[PDB]
Amino acid sequence: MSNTLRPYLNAVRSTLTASLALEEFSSEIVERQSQPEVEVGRSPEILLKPLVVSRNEQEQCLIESSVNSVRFSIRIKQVDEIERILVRKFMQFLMGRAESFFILRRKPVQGYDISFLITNYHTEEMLKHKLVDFIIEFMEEVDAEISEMKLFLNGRARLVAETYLSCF
Amino acid sequence: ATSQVLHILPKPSYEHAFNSQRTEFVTTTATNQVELYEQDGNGWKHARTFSDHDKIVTCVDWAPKSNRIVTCSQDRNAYVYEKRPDGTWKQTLVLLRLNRAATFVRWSPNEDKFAVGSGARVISVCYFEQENDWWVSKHLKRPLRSTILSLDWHPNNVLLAAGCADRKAYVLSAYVRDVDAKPEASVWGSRLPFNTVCAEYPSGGWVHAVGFSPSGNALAYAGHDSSVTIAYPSAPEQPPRALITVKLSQLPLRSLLWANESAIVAAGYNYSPILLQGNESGWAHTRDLDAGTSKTEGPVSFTALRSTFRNMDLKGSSQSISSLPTVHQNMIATLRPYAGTPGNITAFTSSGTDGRVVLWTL
Amino acid sequence: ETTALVCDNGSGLVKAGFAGDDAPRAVFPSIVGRPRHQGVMVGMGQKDSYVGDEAQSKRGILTLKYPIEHGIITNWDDMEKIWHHTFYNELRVAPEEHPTLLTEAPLNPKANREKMTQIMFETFNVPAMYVAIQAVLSLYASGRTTGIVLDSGDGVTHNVPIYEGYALPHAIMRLDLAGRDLTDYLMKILTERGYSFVTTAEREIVRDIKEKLCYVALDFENEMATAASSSSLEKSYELPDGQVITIGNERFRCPETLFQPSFIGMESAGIHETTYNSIMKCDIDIRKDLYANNVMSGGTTMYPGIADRMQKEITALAPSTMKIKIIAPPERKYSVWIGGSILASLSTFQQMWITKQEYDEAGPSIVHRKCF
Amino acid sequence: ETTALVCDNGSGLVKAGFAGDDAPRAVFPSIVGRPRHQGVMVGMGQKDSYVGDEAQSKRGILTLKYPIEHGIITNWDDMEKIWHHTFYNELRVAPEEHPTLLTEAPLNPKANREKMTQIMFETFNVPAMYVAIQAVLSLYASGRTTGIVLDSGDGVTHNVPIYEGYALPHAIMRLDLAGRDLTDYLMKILTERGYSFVTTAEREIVRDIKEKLCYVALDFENEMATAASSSSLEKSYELPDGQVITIGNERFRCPETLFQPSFIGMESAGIHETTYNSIMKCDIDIRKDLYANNVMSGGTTMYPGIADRMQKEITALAPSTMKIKIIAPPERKYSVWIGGSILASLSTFQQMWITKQEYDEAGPSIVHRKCF
Amino acid sequence: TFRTLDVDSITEPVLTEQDIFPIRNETAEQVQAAVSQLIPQARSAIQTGNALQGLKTLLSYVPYGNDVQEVRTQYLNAFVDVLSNIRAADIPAFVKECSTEEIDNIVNFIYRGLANPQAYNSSVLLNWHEKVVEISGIGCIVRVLNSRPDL
Amino acid sequence: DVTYFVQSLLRDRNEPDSSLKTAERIKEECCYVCPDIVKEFSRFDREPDRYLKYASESITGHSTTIDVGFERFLAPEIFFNPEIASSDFLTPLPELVDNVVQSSPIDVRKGLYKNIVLSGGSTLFKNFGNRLQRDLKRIVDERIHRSEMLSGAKSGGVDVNVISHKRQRNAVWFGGSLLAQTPEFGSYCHTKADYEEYGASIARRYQIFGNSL
Ligand SMILES: Nc1ncnc2c1ncn2[C@@H]1O[C@H](COP(=O)(O)OP(=O)(O)O)[C@@H](O)[C@H]1O
Ligand SMILES: Nc1ncnc2c1ncn2[C@@H]1O[C@H](COP(=O)(O)OP(=O)(O)O)[C@@H](O)[C@H]1O
Ligand SMILES: [Mg+2]
Ligand SMILES: [Mg+2]
Repeated sequence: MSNTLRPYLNAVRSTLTASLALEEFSSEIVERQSQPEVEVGRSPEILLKPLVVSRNEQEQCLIESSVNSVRFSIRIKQVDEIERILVRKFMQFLMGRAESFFILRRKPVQGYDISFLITNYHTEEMLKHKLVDFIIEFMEEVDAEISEMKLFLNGRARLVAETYLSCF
Repeated sequence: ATSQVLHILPKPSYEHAFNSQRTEFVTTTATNQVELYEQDGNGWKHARTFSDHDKIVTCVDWAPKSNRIVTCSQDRNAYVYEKRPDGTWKQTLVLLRLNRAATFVRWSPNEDKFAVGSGARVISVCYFEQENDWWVSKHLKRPLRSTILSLDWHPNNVLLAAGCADRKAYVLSAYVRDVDAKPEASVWGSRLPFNTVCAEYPSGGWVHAVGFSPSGNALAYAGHDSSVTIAYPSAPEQPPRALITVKLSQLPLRSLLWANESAIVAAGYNYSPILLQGNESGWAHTRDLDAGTSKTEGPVSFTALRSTFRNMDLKGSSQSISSLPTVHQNMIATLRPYAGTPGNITAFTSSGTDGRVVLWTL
Repeated sequence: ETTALVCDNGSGLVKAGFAGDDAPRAVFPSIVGRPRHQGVMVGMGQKDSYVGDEAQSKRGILTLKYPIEHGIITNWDDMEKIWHHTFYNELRVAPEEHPTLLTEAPLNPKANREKMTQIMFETFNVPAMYVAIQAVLSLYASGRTTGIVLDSGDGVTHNVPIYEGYALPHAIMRLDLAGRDLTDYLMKILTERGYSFVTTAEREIVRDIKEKLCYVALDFENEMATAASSSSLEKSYELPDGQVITIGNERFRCPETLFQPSFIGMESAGIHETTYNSIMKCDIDIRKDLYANNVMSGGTTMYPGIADRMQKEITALAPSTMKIKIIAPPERKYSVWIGGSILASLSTFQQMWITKQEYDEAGPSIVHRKCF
Repeated sequence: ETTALVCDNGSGLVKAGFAGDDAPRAVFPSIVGRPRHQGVMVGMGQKDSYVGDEAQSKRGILTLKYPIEHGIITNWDDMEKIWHHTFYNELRVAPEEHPTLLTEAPLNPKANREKMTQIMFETFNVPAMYVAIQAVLSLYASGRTTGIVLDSGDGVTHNVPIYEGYALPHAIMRLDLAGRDLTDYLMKILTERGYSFVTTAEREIVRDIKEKLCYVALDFENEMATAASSSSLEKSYELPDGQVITIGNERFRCPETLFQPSFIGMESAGIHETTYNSIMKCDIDIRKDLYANNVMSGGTTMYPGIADRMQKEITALAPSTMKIKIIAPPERKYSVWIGGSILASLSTFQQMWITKQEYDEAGPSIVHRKCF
Repeated sequence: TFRTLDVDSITEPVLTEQDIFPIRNETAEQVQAAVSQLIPQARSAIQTGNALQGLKTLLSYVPYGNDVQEVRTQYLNAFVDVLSNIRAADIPAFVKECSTEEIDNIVNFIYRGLANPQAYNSSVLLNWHEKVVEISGIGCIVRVLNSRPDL
Repeated sequence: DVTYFVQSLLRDRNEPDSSLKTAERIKEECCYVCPDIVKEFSRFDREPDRYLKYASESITGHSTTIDVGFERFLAPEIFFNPEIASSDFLTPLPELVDNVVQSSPIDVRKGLYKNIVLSGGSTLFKNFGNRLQRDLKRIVDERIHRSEMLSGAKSGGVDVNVISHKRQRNAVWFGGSLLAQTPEFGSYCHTKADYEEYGASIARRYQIFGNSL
C-alpha cells in the first residue's frame, strides 16, 4: 500500500494535479457543440503531449490531457495468472457501473485495464482536490483487494474439499 | 490585502460586469440564462434573467458610459441590451455571421464598437449605423490561425490585442472609417489600415489573456505554461526592445489586469491573484495577495447531527469535507477594475467556477 | 430527497411529521371519545366520535378511552380511526404517496406488529413502512453509537443496551410501570388529601396537574422529613372549575414510584436498579462504556430533577472507580421522533423498506422477516 | 535488494519487521475474531472480521479464535488473514518485492512447514523465503555458539542443545505445556475464590492478570506455608468492569505448573527435569559446557525469579563438581526476532535462500531438504 | 456506403505540429556531432567520481527533432546512467543551484526516461522527480505538459 | 398486474384469506372474459348462480371458503380496458393492435389481419380471443365503411381470424425447440472463439427492433 509506494504514488499525484487545469471549450469543427477533446483528437493545437508514469515494467500511468478533458489509464500488477483473472473480472465490474462514478470509462484503452476520463464538468461542479485522493486510494486498495480475494479463493477451496471428503 | 465575498452564486460564473455607478452587476452561469443582481442592504439579491439565447452563454460585458450590456454565447449570436425608460431592457440581435461558437467580447473604450472573438478562425467587429439602425460585422482573418481565447482594446481605440490559441500573441488594428477618426502615430505604428498585422509574439502555450499597459505602449500576455511575458514595442517591423518573461511555480494563469503603469495583477488555476512589480529592466513576482498558506460545551443542532449521520452512512470518515485554505474553491475566471482613476486602481473584482465574486482591496 | 412520513404512535401522544423536519409538526393525544348523553339537541352536525384535540376540548361530555394499553394495541378499530385522522385531518397527505416509519416497544407481542403492518398495507395502501425500536431511535437522536438507552413513555419503560453498532438482545429489560400508572397513583393519593377525581375527564385534569406540579426529589427520606414544615414545598394549582388545589408531599411522592415500584404493589426493581441490572447482564468489557453513556428518553423523564437522582443512585450501586455520566438533552421529549426522522433520510435506508409488492407476495410475516 | 522481511509468527504473539533493525515495527496478538450479534445500527462500516489489535480492542462484542494451537497452525484461513494483515495493514510493503524469513518450532509436523512454504510462494508470491528454528535464532541473538536453549512461549516449550556450530537433533526435547495452558490453569484456580471467567474476553483478562501479577517462588512448600499466614502476600487487580479482585497463593501456584506438570493432570517432567534429561542425552564431553550455558528465551520466561529457581533445581540435579550458570537477557522476549534479523543480515546467508525459480522446479518438498 | 469514406481530411488541411512550434534551424549532422562530442565527456566525468559536473555539462545542450531518434536515444541512455550514478544526499543542493530552464530540461528528460522502464531503473527517476517537484514546484510539470512533442 | 387487481378486490371485500396464491388459483378456475361491464353487472345482479365460494385451505384454515364475486369478469377486462390497472397506459388492446397493423407497410396488412397468433399463459382466458376478434373486426369494418361512404363504392373487405392452438401456454418454448432442430441453427450461434476474439460486447447490437447506427 503506502510505506511502499511513496515515489510512484507521489509522482502520479503531482502529474494528475498539474494536468487538471481544464477549461470550457467548444468544438472547432462542429458548431454549437462541445466534446471531450482528448477522446476525439481532431484539433492537435489544444492537445498537450501524452505523459507516462511508471514504477516497474508492469505498472504504467498514461496521462493524456487536453483543453477540457483528461484521460488517465493505469496498469496494475498481475504477478501470477490468478491475479490476472481476478484483476480482469474485478476491473470489469468496476467499469460496469461507471454511471454512478462520473470519472470512469465503460471500456479501457487497449493494453490497459482501466481508463478514467475527467471531463470539464466534473471539475466544474465536483470539487477536484479529492478526485486525485480517490485515484491514489484506489491504486493501492486494488492490489489489497486482489490479495484478499485470492485468500478467499484458497479458503473456500479448503472448505469445499473438507466438506466433500469428510462424508465418506 | 483584504478581500470581501460579495455573493455566493449557486452555479459557476465565467464572467461578471458592473455598471458605471457600481450599483448592479450582471453575471453569466453554466446554462443559457444570464443573471442580474442588485444590492439588498449589505448584500445582493436577484434582479432578473435573460433567456434570449439558446446555448451556453460564454461572455458578457457592460458598457459603463452608455450603460449597455452585450452578450455573446455558444449559439453563434450576439445580443445587445439597453434599458428602457420604464426600467426594463430591450434585446437586440447582432448578426455576427460566425461559423462556430463565440468565446469572448469586449467594448471599445469609446463604446462605439465591440469586437467578438470566435472559434470560427475569425474575429467579428461590430459598430452601429444610425442611418439603418443596424449592426454589421467585419471578419479579421488574415494573420489568425487558431481559436481566440481573449481580447484587449487599446486607449487609442484602434489597436486590438487578440490572444489566440496557437501559442502566438496577436495585435491588430481595428480602425474603421465612418466611426473612428484617424489615430495618432504610435510606437506600435502609424499607418493603420483595417486588418493589418501590427505585431506577432510567441509563447509557451495557449495565450489565455492579453493586456495593454495603462500608458498604452506595452503588451502583457500569459501562456498555458504559467509564464507571463511583458512586451515592450520599439517600432513597426522592428523587434521589441525587451521581451521580459517571468516564469512561476504555480498553475497556469488565466486573466491579466494592469494595476497601474508598472504593475500587473493576474490570476489563474492557482485560485489566487498575483502582482508583478518592475520596469523595462525586468519583472518578478512580488506577493501572494491571497494570504498564501493561511490554512484558515455546546449543543449540536439537528441539521449538524443529521449531516454527521449522513456522512457516516454514505462514508467511512464523517469528517470535515474540504476546509480549503484559499478563498476561492475552483479556477478563477477574470479580473476587472472596480474603482479608481485610470492607472490608479485599489479595488478589483473577480469570479470563479465556485461562483464566488470576491472583491480584492489592494 | 424521498420524503417519508414519520408516525410515532406513542401510548399517550401521536407525534407525526415528514422525514427530515427539525421537529414533528403533528402532536396530539391518542384519545377517542364518544359522547355519553342522550343529546336531545338537534342540528350542528354532532359527530359520533371525536379524536385528538377535538376530543380533549369536548372531554366535558365525552367518554375518553385510550386505544393502547401499555404499548399493546387493544382497540384496533379505534387505532385505525386515529391513523386515518393523522394521515388526513392533521398532516393532509395521501398515505399512498409517502412511506411511513413506525415504532414499537421491545418484547412486544408479535401479533401486534403483524396486525400493524397488515392494516397499514391493506387499508391505507402505503408504499412501504418500517417498524423500528424506540431505544434505537433515541440513540440516533442522541448522536452517539454506544450506551444503554432508558426509554420511559406513557405506556411502558424499557432499556436496550447498545454497544458500538451491536445491540445485545438478552439484556433488554422491560418494566410496565410508566406515566399512566404514575397518573393513577396520583389520582389515588389525591383522595387522601380530600379532592376526588373519578372519570376520564378528571384523569386528564390530574395528568395536567402532574404535567407542571411534580418533580423527583434528590433525596426521599430527608424531603419527606422536611415536608413536615410545609413552607416551600406546596403551591396551589387552579383547577378548571375555579377552586384551587393545594398539594404538598404529593408533588414528589407520585414520581417516587418509579424508583420504588412497591408503592403501587409491584415486586419489581426501580428504574435506577434495573438500569444497573441491564448493564451487568452485558459483557464485562462494554460495561465501562455503558456507564458513561446513559441516554434518558421518553416523556416521563421530563420531571425536573430526575437526572440528578438517577445519577446518584447509579453511582451508589456501581463500583466507585469509573464515572457515571447521564445524558438529559433538553429536547428529549421528542427524541424518538428525532431519531426516526434522522434515520428515514439516509441513503442506505431505502433498501431496508418493506415494498408493497414484497408484502403482497410474502404475506404479513415479512415484517418479522425484515424489520427485526 | 535493500532489506529483507522477517516475521515471527508465534502462537500467541507475532513479531514482524525488517532485517537488521533492533525494534519490532509491528507486534499484535495473533487473534482473529468474528462478531456474535445483530447490529441494528445503520452504517458503522460493518467489517466481517477484525484481526490483531482491532480485535483486541473490540473484544467486547467479538469471539476470538487463535489460529495457531500448540505451535501447529489449525486455521489456515486465519493464518492467511494474519499474514495479509502483517503484509498490508501494518508493515504495508508489497510481498512480491521482499524476501521473507519465517520461524517454526522444532518437531512440528512436516505438513505445517510444507503448507506454509507453499502459501508464501504461491498466494503471496514472495521472491524468496526461509524457515528457521527458534533455538538457533536464540543463539544467534545471544552471540553465543554453544549452549542448550530453553524456549518457552505461548504455544510450546522446547529444548535444543547446540554445541559449537553443531546441533544434536536426537537430544531435542519438546514439551506441550506453555503460556496458554498456564492461563487456562489460572482461570481454573481463580474459580475457587469466587471469580469466574468464561468467555474469550475473560480469557484475555486472565492473561493480563498473569502478565501483571504472576511470579515464580523459590521453595514451593515454604511459600505455601508463608501464604497460610496470608498477611503480606496478597495483591489486588482492577478489572475493566471496575470491580477489584484479590489474588493469593494462586498468584505463584500457576507458574509452578511448569516445574510440576501434574498440576494440570499431565504425566511429564518439569521444565528443569526435561532440560537435565536433554543435556544428559548428549555426549559426555559437551555436558561440561552445556551446563555453563543455559539460555532462557521466549515470553513465558519473563516471570520474576524463574531463572533463580531453575538454576537452583538444575544445580541440585547436576553433580556439584561442575558449576551451573543460567543466562537471560532483559530483552529475551524478542530474542527469537533478534537472532532471525542477525541471520537474515549476513552475507554468507545470501546463498541459503530458496528462490521462486528454485521452488517451482522441485515442488514444496524442497523446504525439507534445504531449510532443515 | 457513402457515410464512410470521409473527405474532411483533405479539403481542409488541419494544422500540423510544425505550424505550432518553431522549426529546428540546426541540421541533423550538426546536432548528431554535438551529441557525440558531449556524451563521452559525461561518461568520463562519471568515471572520475564527479557525476554532478558531468550532469551539468550534459545539461548545457539538449537535442530534439523527429529525424534524430537514434542519437536522442543514446543521449537519453547517457543521461539516465549519469543521473543514476549520483549520490542521493547531494540532490537538494544541485536542484537549488540551477536555473528554471535547466530544471525544465532535467524534469522533461527524467519523465521521458520514466516512459521506458523495461530498460531503465525507475526508482532513481521517481526519487529525483519527487525531490525536484518538492523543491522547485509544480511549474516544472506545467512546462512538461506544454513542451514540444519531439523533446 | 391483474393478479394484484384481483388481490385488491379480495382485499376490499374483507375475505378471510387474501393470499396471492389464492388470487392465482381464483384466476386458474374462476375468471372469464365478458362482452361489456355494465351488462355483465346487470346479469350478475339478476343471475344468482354466478356467486361461487372457492375453498381456500391456506395453511390451517380448513373449509374457509372464499366468496368470489364481480372479480370473475372485472379482472380479464383490464386487457380490453387498460385504464383500470394504471394511468401509465390508456389504449385498449384491440385499438393498439389496430395501430400496430396500420403502421405496417400497406402490402402486408392483409397477412397481418388474416393470421393472429396468441401466446403466453395469460391468453388462456375463456372468450378472450372471441372478444378480441370481435373488437378488431368492428373497428376495421368501421374504417372500411367510412372510406366507402366517403368514396361511394363497395369492396370485398378484409377478414380477421384470431388463431388459438394446442400449445398456447408454452408456444415460445415449443417454437424454440422446433427451431433449434434445424441444421442451420448451429451456424447462427455465437461461438466461443468469436467472444474471446471480439470481446464481451459481441452481442450488444440490437437487431430485431430498430436499425443500428
Ligand atoms: N414536562 C413533563 N412533566 C411531567 N410529565 C410529563 C411531561 N411531559 C410529558 N409527561 C408525561 O409523559 C407522557 C407522554 O409520554 P410520550 O412521550 O407520549 O411517550 P409515548 O410517545 O411512548 O407514548 C404523558 O402521559 C405525561 O404524563
Ligand atoms: N512479563 C510476562 N510475564 C508473564 N507472562 C508473559 C510475560 N510476557 C509474555 N508472557 C506470556 O508469554 C506469551 C508470549 O508468547 P510468545 O513468546 O510471543 O510466543 P512465540 O514465542 O511463539 O512468539 C504470552 O501469551 C503471555 O501469556
Ligand atoms: Mg415512547
Ligand atoms: Mg515462539
